[PDB]
Amino acid sequence: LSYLNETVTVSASLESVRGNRSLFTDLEAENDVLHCVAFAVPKSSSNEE
Amino acid sequence: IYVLDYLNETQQLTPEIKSKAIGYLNTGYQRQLNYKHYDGSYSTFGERYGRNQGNTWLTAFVLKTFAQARAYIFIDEAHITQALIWLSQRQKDNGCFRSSGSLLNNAIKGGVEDEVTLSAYITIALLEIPLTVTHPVVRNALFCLESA
Amino acid sequence: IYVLDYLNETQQLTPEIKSKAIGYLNTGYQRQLNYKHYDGSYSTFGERY
Ligand SMILES: *[C@@H]1O[C@H](CO)[C@@H](O[C@@H]2O[C@H](CO)[C@@H](O[C@@H]3O[C@H](CO)[C@@H](O)[C@H](O)[C@@H]3O)[C@H](O)[C@H]2NC(C)=O)[C@H](O)[C@H]1NC(C)=O
Ligand SMILES: *[C@@H]1O[C@H](CO)[C@@H](O)[C@H](O)[C@H]1NC(C)=O
Repeated sequence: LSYLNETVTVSASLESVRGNRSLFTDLEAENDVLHCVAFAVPKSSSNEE
Repeated sequence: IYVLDYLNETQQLTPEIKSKAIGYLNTGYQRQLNYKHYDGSYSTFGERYGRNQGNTWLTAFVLKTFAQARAYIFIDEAHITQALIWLSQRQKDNGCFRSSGSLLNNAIKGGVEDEVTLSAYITIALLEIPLTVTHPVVRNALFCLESA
Repeated sequence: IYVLDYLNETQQLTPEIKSKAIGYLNTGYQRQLNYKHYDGSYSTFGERY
């Protein structure tokens, strides 16, 4: 990110493909720094969704 | 599907018209298999090749019929699932659906093809799925709905 | 179908196996239906003539 109004939050949100499940999470936003979130996921019902 | 439901809901029933419609629904189901893509979606001609893409409107008509003739009898899920991944891809962050048209004729669709009702009928048949009323996707839809 | 019942008795199943084999049932059902005789018997080439 960079440039004008780091009053921001980027996100890698997660809503799946059938039924209902999610992995919502938040990520900051300051200018021109490559601060890399390390989110994660747990298992599911079916193998390879 | 909705004639059978009309008879079933009004208690206007009879079994071997169900066997009749079973021959019907099977041959038509696999007929749709004759013209899909292995990504999943559905256009006019389709199978044996990749020189084509699906259709919002028609694949919605398809999948409404999927869900309801599913709602009486056995289905398999992975196919229509990948069809959902397709529809999921194909709309803006904040704007509406795209009528990626590879259709057949002019008045098959009784709707007059507004982008408005294009995108609406897609999302709200997608809601007529056994699916949420919560997904971000349909929220983007609802954004387009307020817009529309 | 024969191994399907085999699985159902041997007890070792993985059900989406059978969902896609239900696909196999109805698709072979109908792609065989599109080749029968008008009477009920079957030939090799048949339909549309
Ligand atoms: C007419 O409408 C019904 C929905 O009311 C369609 O679904 C069928 O509904 C019956 C119950 O009236 C189901 O029987 C039930 O099955 C479950 C297991 O899935 C079992 O736990 C219950 O005890 C009960 O036996 C039936 O499964 C279901 N579909 C069928 C008949 O296979 C019905 O399909 C409609 N018929 C038509 C097409 O006119
Ligand atoms: C999804 O929404 C349904 C609504 O009934 C709820 O029951 C279910 O727990 C939700 N699933 C998750 C884990 O998001």
